[PDB]
Amino acid sequence: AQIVLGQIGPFTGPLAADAAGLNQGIKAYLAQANKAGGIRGQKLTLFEADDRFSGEGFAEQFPKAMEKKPLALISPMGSAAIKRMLDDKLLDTAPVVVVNGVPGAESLRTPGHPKFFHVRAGDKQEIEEIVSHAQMLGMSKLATLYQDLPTGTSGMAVVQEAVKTVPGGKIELNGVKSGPDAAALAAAARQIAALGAQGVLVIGPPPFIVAGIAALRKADVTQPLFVLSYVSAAQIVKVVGVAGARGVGIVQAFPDPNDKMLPVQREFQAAMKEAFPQMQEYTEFQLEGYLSARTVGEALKHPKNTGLSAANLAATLSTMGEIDIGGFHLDFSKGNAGSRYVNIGVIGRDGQVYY
Repeated sequence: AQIVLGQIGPFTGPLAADAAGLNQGIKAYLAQANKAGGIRGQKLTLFEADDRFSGEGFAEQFPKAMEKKPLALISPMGSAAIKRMLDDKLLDTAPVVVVNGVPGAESLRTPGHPKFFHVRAGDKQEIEEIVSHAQMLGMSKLATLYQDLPTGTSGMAVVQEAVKTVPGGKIELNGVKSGPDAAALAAAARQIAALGAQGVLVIGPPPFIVAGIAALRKADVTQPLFVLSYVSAAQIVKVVGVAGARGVGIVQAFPDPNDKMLPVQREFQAAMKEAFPQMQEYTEFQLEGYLSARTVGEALKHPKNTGLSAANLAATLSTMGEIDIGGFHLDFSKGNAGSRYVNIGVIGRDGQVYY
């Protein structure tokens, strides 16, 4: 017998590279887990299904995935997909747990679903942290560039609430909505350039963040730009160079995938060398996939756990209390959001992220 896990992800379309990154991290953990004898006498296996970055694609793949009797679906990715999962109430009678979701939009997390567990900190806490940070940089005027998508609008509403309740005092906030196309972004960037803002938040799916940064730099917005946990510094440098990337702050939901400070960083890196030896550098999505899968592994191996069903897994996640995964802590005792870790990195003049 085997322990089946599933990943439904946007493997084709504009998030293909990031979905591949999550998948790499998940496989890296599973291989490490299997080398260590799997769990309770059983090997871990992963099946994959492509939702094509659409709600329709997710709706189509979900029952096909459920036919394989997975214990867990690991880190679905895509606003439309997760929204469809919640709107269609797919989880209400499905014997499965969903571990992690990207993005951590407040609208997907609240109310969320009792079978839907979150490993990354939410967009709301990341945005509150960004607004606090902006104040410590002496900023009194902030602009936000956001994609015209439900989760983007959710982000924008969160920014508005964060700014009106930051304890340092009044910040003037302007929010500029944009379509995802190059022409729309150039126009949005020109508007932002005219505002005299001291910093700019960019909110949206990963390709929108990269495109938005490039558009802002091209519009001569040289001010600090801030982004949430959805892009790597490498992706930013690829497009705008070290010149354009320096000064971008990235809010991280996990320890840096390329630093070696914590046991979990070293274990992740060891798992990646084994599974993908050609890889010279890692991303946050690889680490997210690794930690999402490892959360399932640690719950199933936990002394409290008594079996290998979805019900066992859910029972254990909610009752095991705080666990320490090599320095990264998770606790689902108080609710389904397991992490409050948020750490802002800034891309330095040398192209490296500093914390």
